[PDB]
Amino acid sequence: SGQDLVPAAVEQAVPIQPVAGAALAAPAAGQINQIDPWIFQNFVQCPLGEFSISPRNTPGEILFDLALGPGLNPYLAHLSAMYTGWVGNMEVQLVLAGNAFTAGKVVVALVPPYFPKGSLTTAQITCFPHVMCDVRTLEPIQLPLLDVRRVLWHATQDQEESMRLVCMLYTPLRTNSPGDESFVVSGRLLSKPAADFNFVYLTPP
Amino acid sequence: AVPIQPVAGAALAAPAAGQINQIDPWIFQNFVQCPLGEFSISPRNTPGEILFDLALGPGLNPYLAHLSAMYTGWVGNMEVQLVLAGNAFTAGKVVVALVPPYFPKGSLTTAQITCFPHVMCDVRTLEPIQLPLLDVRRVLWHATQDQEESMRLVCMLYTPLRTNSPGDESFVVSGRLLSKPAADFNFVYLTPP
Amino acid sequence: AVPIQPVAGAALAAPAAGQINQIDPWIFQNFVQCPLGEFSISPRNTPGEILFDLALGPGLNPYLAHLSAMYTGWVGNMEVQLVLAGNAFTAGKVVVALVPPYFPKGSLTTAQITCFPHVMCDVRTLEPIQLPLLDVRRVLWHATQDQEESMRLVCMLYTPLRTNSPGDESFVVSGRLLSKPAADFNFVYLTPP
Amino acid sequence: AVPIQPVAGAALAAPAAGQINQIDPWIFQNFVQCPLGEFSISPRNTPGEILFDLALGPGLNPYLAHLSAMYTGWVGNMEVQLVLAGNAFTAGKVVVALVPPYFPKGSLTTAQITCFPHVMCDVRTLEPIQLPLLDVRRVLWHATQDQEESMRLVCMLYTPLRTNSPGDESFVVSGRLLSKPAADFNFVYLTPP
Amino acid sequence: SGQDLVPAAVEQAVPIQPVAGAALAAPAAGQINQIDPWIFQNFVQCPLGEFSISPRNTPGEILFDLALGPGLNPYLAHLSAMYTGWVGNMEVQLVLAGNAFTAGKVVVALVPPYFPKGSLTTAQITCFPHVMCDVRTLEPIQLPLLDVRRVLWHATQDQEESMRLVCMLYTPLRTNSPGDESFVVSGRLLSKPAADFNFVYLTPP
Repeated sequence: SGQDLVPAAVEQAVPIQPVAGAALAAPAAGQINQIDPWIFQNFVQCPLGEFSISPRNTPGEILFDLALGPGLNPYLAHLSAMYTGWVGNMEVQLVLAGNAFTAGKVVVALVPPYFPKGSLTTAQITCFPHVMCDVRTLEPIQLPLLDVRRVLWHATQDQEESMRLVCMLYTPLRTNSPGDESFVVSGRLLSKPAADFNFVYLTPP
Repeated sequence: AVPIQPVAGAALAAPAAGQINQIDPWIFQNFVQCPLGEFSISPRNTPGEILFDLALGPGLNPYLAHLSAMYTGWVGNMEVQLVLAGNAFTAGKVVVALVPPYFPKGSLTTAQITCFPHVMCDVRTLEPIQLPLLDVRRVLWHATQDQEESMRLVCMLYTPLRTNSPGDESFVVSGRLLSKPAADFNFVYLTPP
Repeated sequence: AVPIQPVAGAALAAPAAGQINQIDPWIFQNFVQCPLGEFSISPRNTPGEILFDLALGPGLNPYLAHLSAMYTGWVGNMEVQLVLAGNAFTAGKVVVALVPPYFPKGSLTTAQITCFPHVMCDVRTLEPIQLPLLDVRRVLWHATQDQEESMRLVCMLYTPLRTNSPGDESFVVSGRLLSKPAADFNFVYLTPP
Repeated sequence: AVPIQPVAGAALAAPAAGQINQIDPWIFQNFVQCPLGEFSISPRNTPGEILFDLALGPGLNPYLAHLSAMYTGWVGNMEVQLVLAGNAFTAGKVVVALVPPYFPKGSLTTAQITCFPHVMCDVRTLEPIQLPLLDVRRVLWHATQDQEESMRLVCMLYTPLRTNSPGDESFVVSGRLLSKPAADFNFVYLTPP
Repeated sequence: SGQDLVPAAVEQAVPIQPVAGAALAAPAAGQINQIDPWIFQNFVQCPLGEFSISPRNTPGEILFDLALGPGLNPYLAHLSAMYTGWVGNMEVQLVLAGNAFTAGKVVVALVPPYFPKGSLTTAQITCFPHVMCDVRTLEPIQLPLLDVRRVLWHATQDQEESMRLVCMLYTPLRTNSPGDESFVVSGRLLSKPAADFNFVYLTPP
């Protein structure tokens, strides 16, 4: 177990203040709905939480872009068939455990609602609350994805403007290996609801 | 004394916004002129003329409109004042109303403009008339890159102008509208322009 | 520990400016990327390559460049950090120098770049390298609508890269430069854009 | 820290069993190798390979399997540890899951193996990984001469191996699984073999 | 940032006792001359402070040999045009930051005045106050170069016998890399005046 990596993926400060979850949507919903408490314990992989970084990728290549919601959890995506509504923050891990020979850096940003989708150049991704992380960090980089909004809750009809989470490839991936091989790093993505996630109204699945 | 409650500014958006950004404190110290916030009454105008009508937002200010390019949202009240240039021998009255952020559009007669929370100011008043522009809304905060319906300020000719004129000109009375952000104007989220 | 005294920010402009305007406090909390503040070293580069050179001002920031459209002047220090992407088997050193706001232009050899107040950082260092960008000047404050000479940050290849590469690519080491305003960055005078 | 409650061992069988028989105390002091508890990863393996899958019982131990010939039943947890032989330059991750004693059979993708109470261990970890094998059940005690469904330990390739190899061999990483009875393993009833 | 190098380049004891600098030359000079105090702060590169070690070098190859004086500083070499005289010690750094695969050792000696110049075999370089340092040491090895003399000061006419600083290649440079490449280490040399450096008499440049 060599420690020539960068395990310096400790909790960094992201310039964002805490956000209310289910406390505001309680007096406008119609009933008391809580979800299973063992769901909040373990990090599980997103339904779209696998990607890879090849050395044939140029800086600016969006590794993943995903909106906050129940589509980031296999347990929440199954429960979101019975409800019409959700509020709360979620917590995401980032498993970039590349080989001891690679080199490179990705930057995970926190894009607000109502930002125009699409290009999102690499010069304008550091303008958001971001986390700049290497591709060798052993421990899974935890980071919060918050529910910034201007309504009381979101319907489970994906057309709502929700906060995104963009992962640009800030610098190109290179390998320093003595011969013939350039390792491809396979990144995974785990998530779990924060303490204030909750669904709103019971409807037939 | 207009019959309206105070409306919460950043106290309602704060639990949901991710940032709440302050404005330069030297901006609240100046009155700037609103676009399309100018008019003039000639003694040919019959009572009922809508002299102006303009909506609440960051587009009422040269500085706020420029700053709204970095931020995602905004909440807050504004503070408008009205100047009129008329001497001591004029006679005529103007009603300024605060139209809620719905009640879409139509012909408003004088019998109807006095049914809003309003201020009925004469035309020979010396000091600029101050009044608030309140942020009534149904959402937590507004979005800067989306013009949605907000409270409007409306001006009506209530009592027609009665003055003299030598032979020229018709002696119009000019009116201008200035504004500045109230104490609890805030933006929301730093984004790239 | 670079050998330079602290330089006064708004404490020198204040008696002469008419306003001293503050910036959003959420702006000092983020590092944004400077234009042209990126480079890469290939093992083909011989020591002496100027990797970048960029001047102090409000044009080092997407937000500051946008805000400088309302204001007349600016004073203050900046705070830059340097990120490098290299593993534990690389070898090579880079010197970052602080060039005074004169000393115009020419070829700078390595024997000369170490004669400035500088930081000599290796290439396998993990944490981003922090350093200040000081506002040395001869006037009380600078003007936003006039680019005059300010202190520059210069990057030089001091010791050449010594690494491996399988057959492709040449394993360049990438470098990026981020910045944010220091504690005493200020604008001066509210003007219309 | 796996998200499971502790499960009662002999405290649940005791009111109904006729005897509760202890095991040699020198048996809990040793880790013995489970049959079929061995595997190897080659860089040709794509993520999703079930490296092993084995059930809880007295058949995980050379001594327990021999002692179960005298006794009628058994209850208790086990204690397994996992050894992996890989150096400091490897890269790849393995998830070990605790499958409940139903949920019969099928193809388990990686998106599904992380939904169990699990441990996600890297491949360059030095010390043997310890974890429990809990006795979840619906009956008071199990019968030694009847193989019924118990909790299973499952191993999956989560992130594929990324290493080097000179020309031979393919540098597989070997993995072995050892086990020993926990504190509350018990048999039930002395019968003739 | 791997730490399989030898950062063991901490301050070693060299068998030499402290030496007077400008305190003896003060009552025989003619005036009060002090040099700028910011010069004493930063280490800058010598006018002859670059060399390289190739694996095609045999033990005994003199990497550099330089005498103590104002020729070890770009700031002092410029000031030494106005003065006729100098006394004091100086401090030298040694930037040998080779790759994690090399191997070898150099030995920096402190040769006194009046030693016959030239050959200086490798068997007779450990006979002096020496520092034996590896070629992987990260932190720049600091070491003093003192003003041992038998006069009160030295003229800035280089014919004076001053104390030298020899760098032999004690062991040959090798590389342990898996294939085809032998890295060449590029050594640098920085220096700065000690607390007792001073010039003597003002003359036209």
